[PDB]
Amino acid sequence: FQKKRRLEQQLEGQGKAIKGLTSAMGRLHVDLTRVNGLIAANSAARQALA
Amino acid sequence: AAHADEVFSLENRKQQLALSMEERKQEVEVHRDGLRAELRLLREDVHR
Repeated sequence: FQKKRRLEQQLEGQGKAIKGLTSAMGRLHVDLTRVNGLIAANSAARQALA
Repeated sequence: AAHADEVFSLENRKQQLALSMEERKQEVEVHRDGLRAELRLLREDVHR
């Protein structure tokens, strides 16, 4: 029973790690979109200034 | 970052061009004013 409980605890730990990694992936995807938008805006600004 | 550096450099060059133009334009303005003063003094002398 001690072994089973310990294995369970490891299971919930891994599940929590998975969920945290997915949240980080979502945040990084949003930042991807924002950064690409900034890329486009500054490219247009560069052409205008030239 | 590269794009921002290019844009920043272009803005600096634009503003520096504008200010140097303002300076040089004033310089030619005062030079032409001196030429005009010489002109009018010459006209009054030649009329007399």
